Amino acid sequence: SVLTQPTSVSGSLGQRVTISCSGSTNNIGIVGASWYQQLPGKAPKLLVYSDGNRPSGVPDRFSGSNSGNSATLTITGLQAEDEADYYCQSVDPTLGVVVFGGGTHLTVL
Amino acid sequence: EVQLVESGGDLVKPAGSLRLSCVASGFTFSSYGMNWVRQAPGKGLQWVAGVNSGGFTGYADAVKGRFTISRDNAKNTVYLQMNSLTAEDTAVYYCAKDRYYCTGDYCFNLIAFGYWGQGTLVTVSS
Amino acid sequence: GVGISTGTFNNQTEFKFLENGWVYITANSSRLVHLNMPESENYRRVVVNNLDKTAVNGNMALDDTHAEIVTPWSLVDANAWGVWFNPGDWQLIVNTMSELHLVSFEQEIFNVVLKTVSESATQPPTKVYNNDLTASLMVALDSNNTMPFTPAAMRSETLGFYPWKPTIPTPWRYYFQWDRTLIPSHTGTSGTPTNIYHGTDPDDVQFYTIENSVPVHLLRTGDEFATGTFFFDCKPCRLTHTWQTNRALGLPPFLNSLPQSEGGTNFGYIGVQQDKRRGVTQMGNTNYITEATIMRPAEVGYSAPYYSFEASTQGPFKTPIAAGRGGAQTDENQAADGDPRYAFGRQHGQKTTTTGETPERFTYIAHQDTGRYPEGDWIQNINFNLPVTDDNVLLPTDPIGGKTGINYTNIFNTYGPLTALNNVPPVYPNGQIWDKEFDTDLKPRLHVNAPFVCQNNCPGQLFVKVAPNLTNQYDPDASANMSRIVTYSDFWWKGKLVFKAKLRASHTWNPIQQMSINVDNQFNYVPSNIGGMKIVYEKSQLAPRKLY
Amino acid sequence: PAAMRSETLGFYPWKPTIPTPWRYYFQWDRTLIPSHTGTSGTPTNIYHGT
Repeated sequence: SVLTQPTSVSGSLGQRVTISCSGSTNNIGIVGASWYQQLPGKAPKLLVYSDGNRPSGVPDRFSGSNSGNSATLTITGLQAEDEADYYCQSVDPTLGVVVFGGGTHLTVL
Repeated sequence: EVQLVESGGDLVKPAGSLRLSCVASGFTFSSYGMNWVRQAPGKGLQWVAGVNSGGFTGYADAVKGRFTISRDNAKNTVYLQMNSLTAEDTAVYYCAKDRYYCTGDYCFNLIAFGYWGQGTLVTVSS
Repeated sequence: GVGISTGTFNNQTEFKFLENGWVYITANSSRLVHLNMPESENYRRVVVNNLDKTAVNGNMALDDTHAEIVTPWSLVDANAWGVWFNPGDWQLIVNTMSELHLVSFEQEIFNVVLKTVSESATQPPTKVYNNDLTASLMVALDSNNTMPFTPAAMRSETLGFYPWKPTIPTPWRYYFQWDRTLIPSHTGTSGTPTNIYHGTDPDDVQFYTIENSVPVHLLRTGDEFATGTFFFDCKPCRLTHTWQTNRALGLPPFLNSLPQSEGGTNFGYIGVQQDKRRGVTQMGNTNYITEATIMRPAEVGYSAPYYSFEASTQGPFKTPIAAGRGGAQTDENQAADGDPRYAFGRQHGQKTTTTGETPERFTYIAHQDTGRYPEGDWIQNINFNLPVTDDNVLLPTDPIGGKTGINYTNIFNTYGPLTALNNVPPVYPNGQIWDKEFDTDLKPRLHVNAPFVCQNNCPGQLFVKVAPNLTNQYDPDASANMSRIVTYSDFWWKGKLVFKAKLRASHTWNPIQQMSINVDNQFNYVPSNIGGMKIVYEKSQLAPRKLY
Repeated sequence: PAAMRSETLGFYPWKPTIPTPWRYYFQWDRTLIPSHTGTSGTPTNIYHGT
């Protein structure tokens, strides 16, 4: 099982950005996705949990939601700090396999 | 604060074997699982294996028949053993911690990596 | 020996009348118990996790997650009123008795039969049953109460209620420790709440084994097992109910006007203006002495948070309440939190000729008026200016936390040092009789499941198991399952339960409520034309007693 | 007990006193939904019986 993400998403400073991850009833329909941030060449950072909570210190700009077999990450008030790569992560309970998405590159205009 | 440090990167032949190690600190090591996630050059993250408190392990279908992962809670260390390596295994391998407290056989139903290390490079080539 | 019986069948009830209005009720129960060999001879640690049902936001109450040890042993449980009393016995007890004591309990197993099953190789299947005179039935009595207490009335798994129908013992299991978290949600919650099974705490592990804790007796077809008489130390159980709420305690007000003609609208009047009255109130800043405001000795009943679910290490559970709802006697549709609901099968009351997996159910509405009618509660400011204005009163029709369906009485607790309440009434036939007291340092004032609670100890649990019947190919080093001859046992169980009851006295001019047969319930107590039977439920605390 | 209604015997040894007419509560059913000044409609206020 693999998750699906769009290759890239573009937004302009101060606007709203949405990144979408698609899965199945087996992976995202039971355990929602968790979103990660990766600066070029750096270790990933967790942004939003599967329940919509954020790690301490993450701005409220970042938010997530789950509907059916698809999950989305919403970045509000896009700043220059957000130019990076983002990934969706979910775990398959039926098989016991952790599934990452293909990744999406975010472009700030 | 939680901190992780990896090691063990090297260059090996297209049919060799290798072993990697991480050292952790700052939390109740026995309560949280530790996982190995790799990233091929220019590609996305890929999960390799994970091990929980009692020694129970989970392997992705890509490495399930080749690799092995282990812990030592008395030393806050996690090891990964790789055998029958192939070129596709070339990647930087990242050591991470789970947000959720799971110990025994019935883990891998909810995983979310909350802290990360620095990564180590694995290269498989002639 | 092989051809000699080791006991007698007795399902009689005896009423020996002692001096001073006391009766010695002896209840004998005899059953034919059918026991198959266990599916495996091993102890299993099994974990249930219905993440599919709980992953639906708002279904957090349907959580079934738990860990348990599944044992090869079976439990012979007779802790239900139907095992001992038939409807006539119950009618006698609840019509003629005022209080009920639990005295003693003994049981025995006799006339053990062990058989084997062999299937022919004939193309049309055929099978034969043979006696195994040398096979043994393993029997263990946990007289020291070392094993976890697992009363079967909770799962409707006691012995059957019919003397003429064979019964089975419930396979035995007990809870193994686990840690679980389930963050609640509602239809429309954004994201998937945290729904995780955490594992097991090593500091709480307890793997119990019957072999290592209890002596085990091997019974052949000519052997018998008797437990001995155990004597209880419980408090008496009342067969009377209280109707008095706080409004019915003490001296009523003097009516300076009384009606001069009978009729529905011909009321009496106190005749004293309310702020000009005499009496005592617990409200130091008002002169109004009314029935609602006059001082009473104490409280009868207590408001509790209803359908409140509390979380601990093992997950959510409903907050228990000791009394039923108010107004439920008048309208059964209003029966809710506190009115116990029983679901049971064909061994325990459901019409025996019915087909299907759907159980028979009833909600037990008790006669005692110790409940609350939350739609009639209200808080108001301490100033107590009447008539009260909107801003100075909290009504049950008022949203708490922004919710139109949650009001203050859902999170309301009025239990205090002044609360008075009764023990739960017995429920015939599916109600549990006695329960073990918690081994906590500080103990609950009552149990919601049984009217009798055992202070020091009460009788050990009786476990049975067909002894292994191996073939000639056994190899203990094999990883596969044990090769056993298909063996099963039929044995007779007899128990004696002794009660002490006090005959009632007529204190009032009027007659009291009594249980009787009538044209409507006439055919709930006799077999059908094809032999079907049912045992409907009966109320226990029929007679009224004065609270104060 | 008459102390609740201030109906005990007198407190003065030299003052003749009276006993209180005796009565006791008889079971009744009653519902009364609370309201406030400005509530719309007639809240349920019924004496159900015994």
